[PDB]
Amino acid sequence: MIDRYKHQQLRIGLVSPQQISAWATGEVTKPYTFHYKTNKPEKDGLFCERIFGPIRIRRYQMGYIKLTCPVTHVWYLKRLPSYIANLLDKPLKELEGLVYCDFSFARPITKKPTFLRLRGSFEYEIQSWKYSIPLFFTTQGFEIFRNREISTGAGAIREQLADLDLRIIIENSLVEWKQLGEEDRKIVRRKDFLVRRMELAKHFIRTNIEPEWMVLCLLPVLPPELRPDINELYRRVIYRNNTLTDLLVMCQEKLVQEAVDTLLDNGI
Amino acid sequence: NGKTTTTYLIKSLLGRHNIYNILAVPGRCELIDEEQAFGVIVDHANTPDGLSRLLDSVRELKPRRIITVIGCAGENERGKRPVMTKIATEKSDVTMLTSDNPGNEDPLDILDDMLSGIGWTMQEYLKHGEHDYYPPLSNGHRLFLHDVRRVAVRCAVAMGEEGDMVVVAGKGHESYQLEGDKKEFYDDREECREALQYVDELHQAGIDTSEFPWRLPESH
Amino acid sequence: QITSKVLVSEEGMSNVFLPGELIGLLRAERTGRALEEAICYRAVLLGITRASLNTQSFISEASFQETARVLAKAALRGRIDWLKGLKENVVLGGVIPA
Amino acid sequence: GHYALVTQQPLRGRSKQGGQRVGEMEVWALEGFGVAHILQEMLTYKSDHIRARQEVLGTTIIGGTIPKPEDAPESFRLLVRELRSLALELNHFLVSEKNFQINRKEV
Amino acid sequence: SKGNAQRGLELLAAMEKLNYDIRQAWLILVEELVRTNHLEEANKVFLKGARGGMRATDQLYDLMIEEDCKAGDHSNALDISYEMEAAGRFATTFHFNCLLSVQATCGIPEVAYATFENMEYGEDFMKPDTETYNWVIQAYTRADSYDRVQDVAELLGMMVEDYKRVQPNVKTHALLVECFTKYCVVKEAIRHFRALKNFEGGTKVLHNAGNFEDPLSLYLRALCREGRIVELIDALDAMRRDNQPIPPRAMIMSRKYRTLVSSWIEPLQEEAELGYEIDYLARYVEEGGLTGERKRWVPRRGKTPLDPDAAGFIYSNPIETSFKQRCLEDWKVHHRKLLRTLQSELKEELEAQGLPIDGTRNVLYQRVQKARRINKLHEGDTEFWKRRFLWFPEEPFEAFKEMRERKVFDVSDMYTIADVWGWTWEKDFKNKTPRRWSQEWEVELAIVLMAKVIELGGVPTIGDCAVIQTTHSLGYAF
RNA sequence: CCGGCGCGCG
Repeated sequence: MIDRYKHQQLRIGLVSPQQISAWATGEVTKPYTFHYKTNKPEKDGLFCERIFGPIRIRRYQMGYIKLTCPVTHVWYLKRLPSYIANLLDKPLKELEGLVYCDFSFARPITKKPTFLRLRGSFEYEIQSWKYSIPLFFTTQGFEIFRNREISTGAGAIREQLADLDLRIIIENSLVEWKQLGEEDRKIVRRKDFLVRRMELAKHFIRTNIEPEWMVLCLLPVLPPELRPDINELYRRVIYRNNTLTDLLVMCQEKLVQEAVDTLLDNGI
Repeated sequence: NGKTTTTYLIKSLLGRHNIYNILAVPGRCELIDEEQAFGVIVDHANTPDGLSRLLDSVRELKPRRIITVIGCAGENERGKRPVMTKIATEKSDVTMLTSDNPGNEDPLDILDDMLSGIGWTMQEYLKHGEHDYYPPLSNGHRLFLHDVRRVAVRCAVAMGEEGDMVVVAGKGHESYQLEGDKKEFYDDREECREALQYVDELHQAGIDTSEFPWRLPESH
Repeated sequence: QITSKVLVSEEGMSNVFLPGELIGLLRAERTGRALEEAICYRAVLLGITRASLNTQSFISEASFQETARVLAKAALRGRIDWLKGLKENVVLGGVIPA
Repeated sequence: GHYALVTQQPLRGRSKQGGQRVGEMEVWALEGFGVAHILQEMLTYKSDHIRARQEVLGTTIIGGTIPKPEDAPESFRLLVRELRSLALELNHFLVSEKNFQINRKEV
Repeated sequence: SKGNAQRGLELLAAMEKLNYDIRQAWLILVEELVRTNHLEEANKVFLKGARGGMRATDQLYDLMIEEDCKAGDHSNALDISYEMEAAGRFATTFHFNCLLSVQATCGIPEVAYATFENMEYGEDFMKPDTETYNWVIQAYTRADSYDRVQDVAELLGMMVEDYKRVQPNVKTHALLVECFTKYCVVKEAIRHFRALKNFEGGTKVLHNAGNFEDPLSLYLRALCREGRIVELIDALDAMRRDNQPIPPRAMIMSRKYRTLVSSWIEPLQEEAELGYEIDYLARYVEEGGLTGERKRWVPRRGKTPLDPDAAGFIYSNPIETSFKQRCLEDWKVHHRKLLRTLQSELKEELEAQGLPIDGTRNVLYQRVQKARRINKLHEGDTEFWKRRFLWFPEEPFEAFKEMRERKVFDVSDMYTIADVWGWTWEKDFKNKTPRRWSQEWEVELAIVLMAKVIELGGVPTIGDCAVIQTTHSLGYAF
């Protein structure tokens, strides 16, 4: 007897901004849901007929929200243990402060040259960096090279994730694990963190997932017929994102991130 | 040789090469003076022979230390990229590195082609940058590098010292920048003027800008 | 199902297994006879809840408990479910393989 | 009759002329019996398969044999969109046992 | 004979209309169509006949399956096998191996594993043989994505447990060496390469004619990177006896223009003196800097290796380890094993630096304040363990006797891959005190390796010899 | 044709 072979599979995976655009292509730009008088779908709104379809396709057609600033995914930062913190190898407190407080990260990227001795996450603002360096380096060129030595928020996280060398991560983790072994509570927990980090970095190499997708550049929008509460949270994202692009300031950047976190996962 | 220099003087200088021009200037060793303890000149030499000639000419003017800024274009002159950086390293103490006109070609690859003449690459240089330490050359010289000419020449101007000298080359009297396909407007003389204008505050603000990385006061 | 897994010991470093990894008992013994690459393991007793969260299907775990935790961990590594179980095909509305 | 707007499943309640729920405990009993085709009836084209609900209404009136749905019910498509809203993509693939060609099911 | 399948079908229909038995004519037509090389029409006619209730001979079934699988047509072969099993002839290991020959190249190991599971837990005539294990292993080691080292290891264990009925061949060891090389399990690759050496061809099979990235070159590179120079020399002898020239991938040239000849001595990733300045202009010109074909060593965003040497491995090549370091590591691991079986005040600041002068008074203070400016074993011996082996009681030996009496475990279950596959040489590479590294040993090994690489067709560079009369024999000059 | 609160039946 030859078995009647059936090879069927389904796979989840972290999505890319390009695939989000391919889903939408179709961007929701206005927070208006419906007309107060005519009870018609507002154009470019959460229920736009052009974006989603005539009033079957409205159950499946997706949209997206073009966020001015990248926002981290709450599942991959705030859930314990943090995946972003483990892959970046930093304590959760400093990452949360970088995302939620007025903290700036020194040396966020490596694959481009720098010229400063700024390391770590300096909580206080650098006095020289406020006036001295920008006033000597003017504005246009300074902003051109600005996002290479000091940055803040989820943009710094995305920059750190994008330029990560996973193989170097695996090798450093393995050598540190060997050093720890060749030498008793967190002498083991540090080892367990190291084992968890190489297994996390190994999975990225063999898959098509990118660790920078853990910070969102676009926000997919649920089809309208599935949300005839969720609508209110979608307006807030547009409410605070459209405010942010009008400015272009740090406080509004945090407000957009909190709107996405509440929409994605509250009570966390 | 010196046709531009001769015509301007006839219609109306540093080194012994310009002395014969007087006996018989925009983009030809245009001195940039802002009451500093050094000098800044601009030359159009984008060729190894002319660059070598001028770099030899600087030595005869008795400079205490030699600092040079060099670059190369993209999609062209691919067969002689490392020679300028080789001669600059063998003729100058601390040499800044950048591009001349990257064009469509990515400037990072050309800047890698710079270090090929010394036994380095962008990978090794950037690993040096991560460890915030740059061991000197074989002949005791120093090497620093930056992708964009802007901050590179700003730091070079900030590194003008007493009896010292800084060369920025590759552009000359041309006042355009070639990135991708758009010819951006960029003047080396005016940018050097601006850098010389406001050099004081960067050094007096507690920042030891003497070398990469700068020893910031609160960064240790 | 309670007594079908072993725990890779904290000192077992290899490219086949990592320390703390939960592997099947039969697989562990088979690799023991074939490799001598520090295949160190100890028998572990799993409860009916912990065992149900270490299955070969992420749909079965997501529909059992901690849906957000299961889906977040799985979606990071592109996990593939081959729908060999009864509950997986119930979710899809297809015919169960029984 | 009438179905829910989102889940597209039959309504709940006698006053609303709704249907009876086949809970997970009822699904276990059917799996214990091995009646895999009774279970699929009450999972796809008696609950939420919009396309297959309409054809069952037509075939039974003419008595011309009911075929297998082969597509996904609206409850699974509803879950896929929700997972898309969390930046997660869930794709269903069929691998042919003949020529090993991967077929992406519409979901 | 002419390939006129439709004419043959019309003649068969005419035969049927004339109340004739068309089975013999159908068989003759199918066989003729196969012989004349019309496999498509032969398959169509055979499938028409089989679906019509007609039964073919065993020879015709086997011919159809084998030809279809040789042509890469898995669909027709699977259909014909299903029809043959419907007609009353069950599939054996031959038909299953024919089917597996095509599934192993589909890029999805699960198809081949489903077929293997069908074979393994079936009847006696469907049981897997060496070819089946080879097909499934090849399917798993050449997967498109995800790791499969665990699957291959478990499959190898299952094959080992089937020793009384199955034994390996050259392809088994070649596939295992390739798998354990791509995943950087180097010691297992060395074991299986030792097993593979005894087969003629051997490393030639592992070479795979350069296809599949040329795993033989990967084996040589993995041996070189970890400083397993004795094993590298043994591999070189293996290819020399097999008349296998060292491929260019194995002879890849390092960052500092070095190769496997000089990469494990105390100058690591550095050049030698060479007696003169290095011609960097020549290096730039010869590397393709004239036509834009150079390889720029700048890091880039993406999960791809910048180093061309890492191409082929699953998670990049093994890290560079000198032969001096590898010998010291082997000395330490042996002695860690030996210890295991046995049990069964300002001057203090000077130690943090190089102690420059100092000693009398105030020199220590000035230096401490100015220092801030810079800121017997029996492994593998199954017989010994079998001898030692001879409510479950808490006493370990009483417990062992209990599992012997309750048939939980017995000495008949104590065997490894070594003692069931006839690996008699394995006991000569274990339970031995490792040789201490020495400069004389390293230089003699370097000379031997250089000679063996030269005689194999691989030319070492001038920088390789500079690290070390043979230097000038290659055409060089200091 | 949406959710909360209260009261019930097996």
